[PDB]
Amino acid sequence: PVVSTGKAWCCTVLSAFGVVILSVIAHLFNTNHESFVGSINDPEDGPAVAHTVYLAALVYLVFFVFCGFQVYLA
Amino acid sequence: MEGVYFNIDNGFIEGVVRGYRNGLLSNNQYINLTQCDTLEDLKLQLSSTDYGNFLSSVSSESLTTSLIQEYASSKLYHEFNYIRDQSSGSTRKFMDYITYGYMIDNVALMITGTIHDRDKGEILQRCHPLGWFDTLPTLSVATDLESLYETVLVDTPLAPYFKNCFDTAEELDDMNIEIIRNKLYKAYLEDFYNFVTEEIPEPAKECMQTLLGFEADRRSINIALNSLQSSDIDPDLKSDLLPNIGKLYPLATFHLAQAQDFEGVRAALANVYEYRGFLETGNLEDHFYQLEMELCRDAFTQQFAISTVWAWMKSKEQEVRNITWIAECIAQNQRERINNYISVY
Amino acid sequence: FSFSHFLYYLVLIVVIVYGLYKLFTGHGSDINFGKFLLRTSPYMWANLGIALCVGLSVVGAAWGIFITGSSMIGAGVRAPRITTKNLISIIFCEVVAIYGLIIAIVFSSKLTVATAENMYSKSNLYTGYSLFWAGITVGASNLICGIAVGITGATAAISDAADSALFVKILVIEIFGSILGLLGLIVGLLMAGKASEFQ
Amino acid sequence: EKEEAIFRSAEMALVQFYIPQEISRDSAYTLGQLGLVQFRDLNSKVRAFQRTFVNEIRRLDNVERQYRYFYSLLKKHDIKLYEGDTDKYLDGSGELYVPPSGSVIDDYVRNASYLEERLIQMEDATDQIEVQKNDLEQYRFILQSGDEFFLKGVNYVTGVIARDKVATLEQILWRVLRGNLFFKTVEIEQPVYDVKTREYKHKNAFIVFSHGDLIIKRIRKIAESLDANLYDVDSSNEGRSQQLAKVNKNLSDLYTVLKTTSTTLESELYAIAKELDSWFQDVTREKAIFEILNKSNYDTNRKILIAEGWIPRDELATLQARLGEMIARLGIDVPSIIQVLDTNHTPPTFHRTNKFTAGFQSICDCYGIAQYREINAGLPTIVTFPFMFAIMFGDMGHGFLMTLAALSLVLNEKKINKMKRGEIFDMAFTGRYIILLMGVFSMYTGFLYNDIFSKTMTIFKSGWKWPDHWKKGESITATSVGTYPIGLDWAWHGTENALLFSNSYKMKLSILMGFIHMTYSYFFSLANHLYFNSMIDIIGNFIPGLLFMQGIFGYLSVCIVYKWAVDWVKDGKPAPGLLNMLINMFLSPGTIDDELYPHQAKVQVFLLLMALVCIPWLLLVKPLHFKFTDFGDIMIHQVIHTIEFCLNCVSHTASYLRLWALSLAHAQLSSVLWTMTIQIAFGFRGFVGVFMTVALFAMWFALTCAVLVLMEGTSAMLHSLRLHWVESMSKFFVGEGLPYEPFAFEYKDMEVAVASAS
Repeated sequence: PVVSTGKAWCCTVLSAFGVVILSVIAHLFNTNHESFVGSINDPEDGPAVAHTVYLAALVYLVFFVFCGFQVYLA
Repeated sequence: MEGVYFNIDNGFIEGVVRGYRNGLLSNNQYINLTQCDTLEDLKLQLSSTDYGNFLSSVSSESLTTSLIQEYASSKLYHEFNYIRDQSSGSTRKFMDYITYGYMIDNVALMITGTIHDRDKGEILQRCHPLGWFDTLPTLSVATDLESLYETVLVDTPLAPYFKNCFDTAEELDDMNIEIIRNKLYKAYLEDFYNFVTEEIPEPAKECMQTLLGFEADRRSINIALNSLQSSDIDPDLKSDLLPNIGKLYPLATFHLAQAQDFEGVRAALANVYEYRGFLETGNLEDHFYQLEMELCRDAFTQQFAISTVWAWMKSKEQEVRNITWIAECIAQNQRERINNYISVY
Repeated sequence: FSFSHFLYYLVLIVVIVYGLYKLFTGHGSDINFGKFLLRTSPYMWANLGIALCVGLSVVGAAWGIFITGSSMIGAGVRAPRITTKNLISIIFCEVVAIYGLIIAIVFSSKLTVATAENMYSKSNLYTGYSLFWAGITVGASNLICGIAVGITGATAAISDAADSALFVKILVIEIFGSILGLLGLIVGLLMAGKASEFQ
Repeated sequence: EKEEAIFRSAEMALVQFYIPQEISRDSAYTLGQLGLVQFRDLNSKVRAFQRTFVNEIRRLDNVERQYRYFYSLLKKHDIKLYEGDTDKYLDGSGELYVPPSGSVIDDYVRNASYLEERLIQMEDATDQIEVQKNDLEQYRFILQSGDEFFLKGVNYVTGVIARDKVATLEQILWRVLRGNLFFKTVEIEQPVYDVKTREYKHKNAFIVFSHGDLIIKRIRKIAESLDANLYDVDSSNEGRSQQLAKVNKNLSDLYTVLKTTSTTLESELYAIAKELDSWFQDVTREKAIFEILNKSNYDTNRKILIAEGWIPRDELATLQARLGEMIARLGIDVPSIIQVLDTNHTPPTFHRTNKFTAGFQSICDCYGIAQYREINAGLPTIVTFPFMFAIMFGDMGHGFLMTLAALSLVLNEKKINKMKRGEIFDMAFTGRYIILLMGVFSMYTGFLYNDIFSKTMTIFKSGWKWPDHWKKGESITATSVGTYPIGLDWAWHGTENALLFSNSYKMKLSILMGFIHMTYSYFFSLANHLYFNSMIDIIGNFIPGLLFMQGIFGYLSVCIVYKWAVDWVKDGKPAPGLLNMLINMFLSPGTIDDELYPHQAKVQVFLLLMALVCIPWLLLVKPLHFKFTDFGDIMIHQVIHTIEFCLNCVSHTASYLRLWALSLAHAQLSSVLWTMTIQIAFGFRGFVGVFMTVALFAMWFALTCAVLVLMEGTSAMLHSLRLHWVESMSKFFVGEGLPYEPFAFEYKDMEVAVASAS
């Protein structure tokens, strides 16, 4: 496996905060918010960049369930 | 001024050695040590000082006068080696120059012990662990000087000091080794005075100049008072044993090199103001120890100076002489002269 | 060989020969220090005053802090109870930089934008001169004050490790040494008192 | 019934004990098993070797010396100590057990004395075999070296020397043999454990070829003077075969003698390693009670020891209720062995701390131990210390991470207080309620500063309105259509003058909070002076000190709050600079640049003149009341108190600008970290950008959790600590005191006692 004591927790905590933060960032790019899309030097397309953040939320969910079972071995 | 650039690499050293100074025994603690009955009482009474728990793990009945000064000196030498490991640049050179003066005494002791056919292992003990230099036990071979300097002494830091020493080419007796020791110590004191003058900053510069001047003056007076005894030395052959520094150099070392009897030495010191109260006394070394302690006390008032590292090192060595003198009187029941310790702090 | 002294002597030779050349040629008024002071922009003098004020105050604070702090850590190996007692020796060295903050806060309110005409007038040149020398005065006074209070703080830490009844009597000297920075602050706020902004 | 003693100190009482000699060794355990008496030294000015009960101390610490020798001998043969974890049969409830009685201690003494000589005569006999084992083990290395090592132009010397000294031998033998030497050396890859010294000592072999009789006898002396082990080796290959068959067969024999000699010593150490810890605890408790009777008087005419001790007065009903039980155990009617004595000494302090005030009290006690019945400093510190932290750490997001790092130590207290921590995790665990309150107040403050991970929230309607239309790139402004209810308005976010408005708010906030904190700390001085009946300290120090700083730096706070309440555009008057009138109040009195309130000119002169009559009214009323009832001990102390009270008003009120500074820098680093790490990945639609935002979020989260929460939360915590040690407690905390620390028993843990001795 992995070291599963200092390396499994270090990835499960990072992935647990990776799902929660990127989900609300993708939600605030889905609806126009004037803080995430309000500047002339800023992403334009709106809910198109919510897709590429939502996929990173799913990748972090994959890491979360993959490293959450590896501490469940003991 | 001096405190602006001193504490960049010598502030921790300064604070640690001032804290070492604060553990010097004052006058009441020697009175409490004097009132002790047996030697276990001396152990309990020293446990309440900054020596505390250093004669732990010995015994209650293996406690001897020799063992007390062995452990009390080993504490001092571990403290010196701790300070020297935290130094760099000029302070490291200053402390190596302190070490060379003990290296010279180890050299003379090893060469003297080789002549009298005794064991190398018993000369390697009682041989002052501060001036060590790893190739020292190799001095127990080849009993003339030209086979000592050309094999093992050229690699030592004592090698520049053998310049005025090659006027004999034979084997060595007790007189020739003392001549070699006096010539080495002359070259050492002159080189260390020259290092202090060109490289140490000012409030430590003047303090180390007057301390090394006192050391040179005491060497001169003892060489003059050990040469009127049962020997015959040419007066220009004795002026090569007196160091060229101090406050009795340019006139009184001319007169001490020609003193034929004891009244020629009293006449030579009669002109110098800090002396000539010394040759009518009890002991003669108890004037030098007292004046050295009054010089070392005055060196602790200068606050941004590495002369403190000297002044601690000579004070603590006086302290180990005092305790032994008390421990030689408690273990032998000789309380008549027990209060003749030397205490300034 | 004293190579920096050789640089100093070369600079002095070139200055003396150049000025003597300009005298003997007949053009000694071409070295015109007064016309340099009218054609140089006042924003240069004001921003050098602000920057050197806060930089020199911080340098003096840091110098005094390591002078007192090295001895305070060294005197605490055998007496560790001197640490929290002698913390105000570091507090006196570190309020030197807060005076530099206060001066940079006061003087930066006067950095307004002037117009192309009415630029090198009497008031604007006055404001540049005043802010430059006021910043230098409070910064140099705070450098000197910080180093002096640091030396006295190191000595007080040694004395507190010796005997605890001595720290009350060596603290008096740090109070005398700290009024120097406050006098520097007062003269800095008074030299730039009548100076307007850059209208 | 039992008082609280967290606002002030507990009330103490000095108690005299008349203890008979036949129950003197017995009652010491009773006063040690209840740890609430602090004894005081009645045999002062008596030398330590002249006190009574010193032979018992010598016997018991001889036993402790021998037990430290046993523990040191459990090294070099890795045998674990027993460590009986039943810490219950001695300490716990009931606070009253039975001690070992006389003959058990003597069995300990003569058992430890009998067993030391046993282990010395078994440990020296084992150690003498190793020095004749390593010699033959390294001489076996010489005899297997081939033929080229023993052949190059008796005519050679052979041996093993340390690797430090190979260059020294080769240099010395070059200078002796005049450059005609044939030195040769081969290394040894494993370290050879020596007993003379106690290191590992990489060694290697050497061989030196020379033909002669004086030359061989001098090379031999040079080699053995550098601690080389020299050997005699035959020249023929059959000679090395005979010596390898003769010197070996002795290594295996000596291995058999090395066992069954290092085995009975091993089993004896296994016997000692069990229940060494209980022996150590019993011996140290015996020496602990003999060091308490050592500081009490003893009569000769009557059989009575006399001791004094400090006790909290609410627990005088417990010494009687336990010493009655001790007398009822072994019936001897004794005449009233407790008497409450009146005194004029300084009693100890003793605040009770109950697990939530404990870390805050440990923070305030690092500065000093309070005076007896003084106002405690650790009671206001419960709220002000995590709230001055919060202003410097104003982020809604980072406070969430700090609460989550605090609740993973509070929700499992029982698992952690029965394990070893280790000097960083120990301070993390004992200060967990501090971190909890700091995180919660950081949530509140960052809600008011209106930023979460350097982004705003937008949870109300703004008080600013943009114009109806504009061209793309025009510097428009807002129109101020109302005010915003809670916090900063979210319409200040980008705006290109956010640091122009946002730090005039944050500079005045720091001055107001610092003024209110110092004027709340300063009334504790009045509350102390009104408790200790010190009505000259009110009229001599409090009233001029109050009218000094309220007439200068409280006027500034009234001017800050009043300027916010006036509409300076609807009225048609220019808004004055508060800093300008603050400077011109002292440096140019009388004049006013812009009038703030209609009679401002008379009030400035009155408040300047009032603050200058407080300089003779301080430093002069307090000493003269001493003289007319000067001395130098009062006058010079009062001069220092006056020129230190003044010049700390301005310095202490300017020291609170770090609240503004650390907050501004925290917000600026958290804003630059967002726009440099996670903002880059928002312009990468595609397949590479899904991987790009994962790595960039990982880097962002690692830097915002390591650099931005931890080592800026540590900086912001030690500047709130300074404001309590210096700017708050220089107004009410008088300083030096005496800590409580009663005589109790505790577990001793031998490894913290063997390294602590030598």
